[PDB]
Amino acid sequence: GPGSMADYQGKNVVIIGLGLTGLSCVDFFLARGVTPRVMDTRMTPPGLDKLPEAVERHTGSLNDEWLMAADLIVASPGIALAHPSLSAAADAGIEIVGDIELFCREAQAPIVAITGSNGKSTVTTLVGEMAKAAGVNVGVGGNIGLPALMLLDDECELYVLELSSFQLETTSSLQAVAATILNVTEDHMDRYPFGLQQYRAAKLRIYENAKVCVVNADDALTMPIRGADERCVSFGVNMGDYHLNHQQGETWLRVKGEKVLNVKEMKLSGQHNYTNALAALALADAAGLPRASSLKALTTFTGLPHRFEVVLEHNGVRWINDSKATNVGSTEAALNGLHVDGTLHLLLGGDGKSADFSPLARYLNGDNVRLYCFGRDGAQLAALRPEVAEQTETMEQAMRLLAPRVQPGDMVLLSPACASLDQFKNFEQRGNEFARLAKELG
Ligand SMILES: [Cl-]
Ligand SMILES: [Cl-]
Ligand SMILES: [Cl-]
Ligand SMILES: [Mg+2]
Ligand SMILES: [Mg+2]
Ligand code: NA
Repeated sequence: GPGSMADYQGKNVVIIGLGLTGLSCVDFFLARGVTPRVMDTRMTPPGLDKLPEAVERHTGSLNDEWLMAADLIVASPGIALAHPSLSAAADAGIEIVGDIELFCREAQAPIVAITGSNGKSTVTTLVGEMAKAAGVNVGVGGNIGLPALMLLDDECELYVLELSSFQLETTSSLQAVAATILNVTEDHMDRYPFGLQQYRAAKLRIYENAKVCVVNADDALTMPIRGADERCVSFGVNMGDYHLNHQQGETWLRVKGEKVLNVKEMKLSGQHNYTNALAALALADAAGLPRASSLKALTTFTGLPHRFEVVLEHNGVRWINDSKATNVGSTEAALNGLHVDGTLHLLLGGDGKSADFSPLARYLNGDNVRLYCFGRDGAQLAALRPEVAEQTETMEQAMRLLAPRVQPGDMVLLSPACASLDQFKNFEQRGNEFARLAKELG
C-alpha cells in the first residue's frame, strides 16, 4: 500500500459539495497535481464562483456516471452515505472518504479531536487558546467556516479540530492524541433514522485509536463503545477526574481532588461553560500542554458570542445571550445548575421544528421563573407553564414586557430552544439583536 505517501496522481477523484468544505478539497487535490471533478445538488452553489476553469463541474443533481467512474469519492458531510447514489457507489466497492479523512492522512502534528452535540466550538477554541498561551503554533478548525484541510502546514505543531458526527462517519485514519465526545443529545434525527444510538455510533468513531479519551461523567453515551478503559479521563459537574466544587458562594475547578482555579478568575459563566472549560483542560493536559499556561488561558478566554454570553450586567441584572441554543438539549444545558438569586426571565421561541419540549418542564417550576415566549412556536413554549408566561410575536416585544419588571438579583436569559430562521437570518443575528436591546432596555 501507499503507506504515509498517499498519492492521488492519475486518479479520477470526484468531490461532492461546493460549500467551503468541498472547495477546500478542490484546493487540496490541485496542490497535489490532481484536477478533481466536483458536483453539487444545488443548481447554483455559491462556491461555483471560486472554482478554477479546469475543474469539471456538475450542478443541479448528483451525476451518477461520474460517481461510478471514480477511483475516489470525497463526500462533504452534508450528504448522507445513505443517499442512493452514494450507496450504489459503495456497493460497487468505490472508496468514499471525507475531508477529515484526507486531513488525517496528511497531518504531521498531533490532533486533538472534539465532537458532541453542544459545546464543540467553545471547547475547540479554548484548547486552541491554551495552546497559544504555551507559544504553540496551533491550527484550530473543522467548523464550517474553517475547513480542516486549510490548516495543513508543516509549520503547525498541534491541530485542534471540531468534528461533526457526519465527518466522523467517513473518517477511518484519525489517531487523536486526545479525543472527546462532550455529550449526546437528541439531534439530527433526519440523518439517523435508527435513533440516538445510531447518532452516537458515528461520534464513537472519534475514540478509535485515540491515545486519551476525555469522557463526560454525566453522560454515559460519551463512554467508548466497550466502556471506560485505561485511556479514559472524565469531566463532570459533581465528580470525575475534572469537576466543579461549590462552597458558600464560591466555585472552583477541581482536578484529581485538587482545586486548580477559582472561577472568579475566568471570564466565562454558566455551569455548561465551566464543564466546557474542564473538558478543554483535560484535553490540553492529555495533549501535553503545560498546565500553567492552560490555566492562564482559562483566565483570558472571553468565550464565543451567543454561548451563555453575558452581554450586560447592570443594576444587578445579568442579561445572557445563549442564542446558540437552537434545540431543546442546548437549552436544557443552560437551565441545568442555573443559579439565580432573584427571578429568571426566560426567553423561549422561534421555529421549534416540532420538537418535544417536555424535558424543559422540570426546570420551570418554583416561584422565581417567568417565561416570555415568542416566534412561530411561542404558544407551544408558553404551554409548559401558562400561569407564568407571556406570549408575543417578536423577541423585541417580549423584552419590552420583561424590562420594566426586572429587579436586582434577576437574570434575563435568551436560550430559545428553537431555530431562529422564522424571524432572523441566523442565530448570530438573533443574539446580536438581543444584545442591542439589552443595552437599550437594561
Ligand atoms: Cl459551542
Ligand atoms: Cl505538544
Ligand atoms: Cl438558527
Ligand atoms: Mg495550499
Ligand atoms: Mg410549524
Ligand atoms: Na502523506
